[PDB]
Amino acid sequence: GQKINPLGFRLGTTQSHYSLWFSQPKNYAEGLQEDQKIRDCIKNYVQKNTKTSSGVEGIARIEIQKRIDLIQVIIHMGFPKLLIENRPQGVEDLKINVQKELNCVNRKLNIAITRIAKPYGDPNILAEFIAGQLKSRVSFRKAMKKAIELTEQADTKGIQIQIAGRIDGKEIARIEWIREGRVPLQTIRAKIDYCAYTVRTIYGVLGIKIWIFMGE
Amino acid sequence: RYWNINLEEMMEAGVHFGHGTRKWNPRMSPYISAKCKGIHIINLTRTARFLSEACDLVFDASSRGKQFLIVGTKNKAADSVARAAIRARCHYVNKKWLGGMLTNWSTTETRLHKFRDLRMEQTAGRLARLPKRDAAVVKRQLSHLQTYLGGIKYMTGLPDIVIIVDQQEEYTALRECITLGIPTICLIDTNCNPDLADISIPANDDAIASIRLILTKLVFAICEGRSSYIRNP
Amino acid sequence: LGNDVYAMDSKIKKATGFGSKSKKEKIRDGFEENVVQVRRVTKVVKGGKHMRFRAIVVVGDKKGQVGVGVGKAKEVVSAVQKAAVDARRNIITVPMTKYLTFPHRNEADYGAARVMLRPAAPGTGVIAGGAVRTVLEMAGVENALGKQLGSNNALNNARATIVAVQTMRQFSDVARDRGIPMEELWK
RNA sequence: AGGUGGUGCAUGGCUGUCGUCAGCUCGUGCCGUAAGGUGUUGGGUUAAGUCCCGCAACGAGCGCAACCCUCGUGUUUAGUUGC
RNA sequence: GUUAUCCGGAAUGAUUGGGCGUAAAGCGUCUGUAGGUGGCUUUUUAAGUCCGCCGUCAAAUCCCAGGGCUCAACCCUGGACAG
Ligand SMILES: [Mg+2]
Ligand SMILES: [Mg+2]
Ligand SMILES: [Mg+2]
Ligand SMILES: [Mg+2]
Ligand SMILES: [Mg+2]
Ligand SMILES: [Mg+2]
Ligand SMILES: [Mg+2]
Ligand SMILES: [Mg+2]
Ligand SMILES: [Mg+2]
Ligand SMILES: [Mg+2]
Ligand SMILES: [Mg+2]
Ligand SMILES: [Mg+2]
Ligand SMILES: [Mg+2]
Ligand SMILES: [Mg+2]
Ligand SMILES: [Mg+2]
Ligand SMILES: [Mg+2]
Ligand SMILES: [Mg+2]
Ligand SMILES: [Mg+2]
Ligand SMILES: [Mg+2]
Ligand SMILES: [Mg+2]
Ligand SMILES: [Mg+2]
Ligand SMILES: [Mg+2]
Ligand SMILES: [Mg+2]
Ligand SMILES: [Mg+2]
Ligand SMILES: [Mg+2]
Ligand SMILES: [Mg+2]
Ligand SMILES: [Mg+2]
Ligand SMILES: [Mg+2]
Ligand SMILES: [Mg+2]
Ligand SMILES: [Mg+2]
Ligand SMILES: [Mg+2]
Ligand SMILES: [Mg+2]
Ligand SMILES: [Mg+2]
Ligand SMILES: [Mg+2]
Repeated sequence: GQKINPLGFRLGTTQSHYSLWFSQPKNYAEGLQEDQKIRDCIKNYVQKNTKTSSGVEGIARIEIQKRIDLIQVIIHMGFPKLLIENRPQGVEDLKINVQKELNCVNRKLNIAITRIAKPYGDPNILAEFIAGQLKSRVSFRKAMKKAIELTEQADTKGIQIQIAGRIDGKEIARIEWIREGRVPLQTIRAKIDYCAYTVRTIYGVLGIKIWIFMGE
Repeated sequence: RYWNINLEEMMEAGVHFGHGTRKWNPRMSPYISAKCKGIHIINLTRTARFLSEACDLVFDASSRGKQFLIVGTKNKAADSVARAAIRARCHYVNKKWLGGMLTNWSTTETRLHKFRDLRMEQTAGRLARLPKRDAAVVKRQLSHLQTYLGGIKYMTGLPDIVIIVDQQEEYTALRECITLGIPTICLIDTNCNPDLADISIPANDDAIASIRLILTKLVFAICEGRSSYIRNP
Repeated sequence: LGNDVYAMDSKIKKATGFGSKSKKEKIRDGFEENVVQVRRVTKVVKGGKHMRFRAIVVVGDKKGQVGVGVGKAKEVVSAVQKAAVDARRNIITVPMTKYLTFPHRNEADYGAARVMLRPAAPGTGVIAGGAVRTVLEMAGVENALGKQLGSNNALNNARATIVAVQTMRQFSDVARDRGIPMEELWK
């Protein structure tokens, strides 16, 4: 059967929103469009500028808070050694482009990068990791178990990892999943970080879903 | 070293008799002695040699520092075992015996972890801040955990000597100690096979008096051996 | 009497959690595991075929200590591992001769597997079939003749081999049993 | 470049369905040469593998229930544009 | 390399070395002729059996020990277990 994105299930209980703004119903469509444009930009830039310098760049999430004056972007990021160490620091170099995109009329932009302490207590980062290893034609067993290890030494109470597609390039697709510790998906009180990710292989697409249970 | 035994005291406490001749195991035919009124009468000159060797190895094993369990699950033998184990300062099983206590250690020990958390809970007085269902439930946990883990709750690690009452009913203890490489010092009535224990003492089943006699002899051996291991380490 | 919380947290710190402590301790046991057989057994449920792997595995030091074990799991690796443990707790010792061979000629019977072992001259190597040969090789027996008669099943033949080399009586012990000096039986 | 051209039997995502049916399993141990079993069965009781007794099994996990929204009763507080 | 022939592996015709309750296999049940095996003790005989000695079982081949063709294959000398 189908479950609900455990993100969406708890909204306004144990999980905040990402875009924190408000708009009158007409402007709502426009504003949403703007958020999409800058999320697009900021993902593209970081992808191209970090994967040229050969590193694993966690982009954990993008929080956007619109105020009448200044629109502020907070990047939750796992390893900003790639973004900070380059000479044109990501702050300014992105500030210029992201402010090219939305508008500068009545709105100026502020970029603030946040270091998420434990990178492997976040699903999104971890799934980018497995995506890297499976893009390397490492067997999925090894990748799964490495992820499990890194994470359970990274302080996690429970985790469930699913990988679906043509596995090892074999002709008939399948679904392989591992549950570890304790992961209630039905308990609304439980803090649950979910993430979905997609990979492009020689053999076509591969999906990864990850559940992380941080406690109540 | 010597111990306290004579034909007269073993005649007193009523060790020499055992169950009816319809019920017997002929596997015990070598060391039995007579048969009276369809009630078997077991050899006491074997009983004294086995009880002597048993108290001797019990003394050596107490003196070297090894740890002791005692078992019987009966109604009378349970009231006798709590006091035998308190008098020798040892580990006991009186109430219902759980399968896997010895053989499966890991889960038994996690069961002990949570029983310890329960013992801290109940004395802390934090069971008064709960709904009535929560206190009744935590009290189920307590009742059970006390029944099964009551006498072993001190012990950490695998017990290397086990002492047993009436191996007929005690089958799982015998199996588990046969499996793990542990010696059994056990009471035999006319119905039980002398395979299942390392040192099997011919004894009585029905009598509280035989239980008390042989168990007090043995707990006295464990007590003097307890003086010798209080000295040697 | 010290407090209950600190001493029970001492037995809690002395028995380590299985989620915070990773495992490879095995090569410190001084043993080597050899996978004899990997099979896919099946339980069937209303959904479909529920697939497992059965692994038959023997362990030895190649020094005169050997054992067999059998395990079952969803993955190859895990069953291998279980097999390893089950073997380690089942283990025994093969009587050897100065030249690394058997005391004498012996048969064995387990299920429909029958096994024939006989001693060899040094330099003949181990000649036998899969189960028997891996068992004997892992025991460290250098020169041995063997043939499994009766059935072919790997597992049973392993167990039969163990039954064989377990009943083997070394000369010192038959001297002691019979109550007769070694040199008298030598002749 | 572009393709709403082929292939959902090459796939991801997403959904329906059996069915909001009460099931599905795992770890350690024990029984069986083994596939497997037991736990999960027996006596009760539930809307429920819900829960309690007994039992070579002891525990856990995902399910159920609960934690969420809305409608029912009261109290404190806030009074415009509503009273 | 392929095909043919034979032994092997085959304990798959089994003396060494298998089976016959349900897998192939116990005559429907008895009576009994040939045939095969047959209790204990003492003596006899010596047909089997056992040990020693002799005759022979041709040479070539196989086995062991040397010798000869540069080596080997091949040839030559001497000798013998089996049975
Ligand atoms: Mg599903
Ligand atoms: Mg047979
Ligand atoms: Mg064969
Ligand atoms: Mg194209
Ligand atoms: Mg179709
Ligand atoms: Mg199991
Ligand atoms: Mg077994
Ligand atoms: Mg039960
Ligand atoms: Mg079921
Ligand atoms: Mg079952
Ligand atoms: Mg059943
Ligand atoms: Mg009923
Ligand atoms: Mg229902
Ligand atoms: Mg049962
Ligand atoms: Mg439940
Ligand atoms: Mg209302
Ligand atoms: Mg040719
Ligand atoms: Mg043949
Ligand atoms: Mg044939
Ligand atoms: Mg046959
Ligand atoms: Mg038929
Ligand atoms: Mg038939
Ligand atoms: Mg008939
Ligand atoms: Mg017939
Ligand atoms: Mg006829
Ligand atoms: Mg006749
Ligand atoms: Mg006749
Ligand atoms: Mg005759
Ligand atoms: Mg005769
Ligand atoms: Mg000739
Ligand atoms: Mg030659
Ligand atoms: Mg030459
Ligand atoms: Mg010649
Ligand atoms: Mg001759």
